[PDB]
Amino acid sequence: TRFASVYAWNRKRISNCVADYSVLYNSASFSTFKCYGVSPTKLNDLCFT
Amino acid sequence: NVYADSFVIRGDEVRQIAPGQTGKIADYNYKLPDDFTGCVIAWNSNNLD
Ligand SMILES: CCCCC/C=C\C/C=C\CCCCCCCC(=O)O
Repeated sequence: TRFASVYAWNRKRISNCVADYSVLYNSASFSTFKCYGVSPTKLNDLCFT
Repeated sequence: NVYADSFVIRGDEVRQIAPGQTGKIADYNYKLPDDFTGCVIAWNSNNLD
């Protein structure tokens, strides 16, 4: 509902779940989306630490 | 061997028209090859559509 300020930004941990971003295809559209150490087309076959 | 392909999408999905992209349009609607040779053109059409 409400986000944090840039100078006092927030940080929360994600663990013990399944990353399936297809559920965002009908609710949210993103103007910017860039990844750095991995390819966007390989995210479905990986695990994250 | 020249071909010209045309369609209409929304504004923030224009970034998905690239060889190695993921998302709603790059997955189920229109995909480009990795060894692509060509040019990609877009422009706003809020007056017409
Ligand atoms: C808050 C949950 C975090 C998700 C779990 C962590 C990493 C999963 C791997 C990559 C992040 C998915 C990006 C989702 C946005 C892309 C949507 C799109 O395709 O346009």
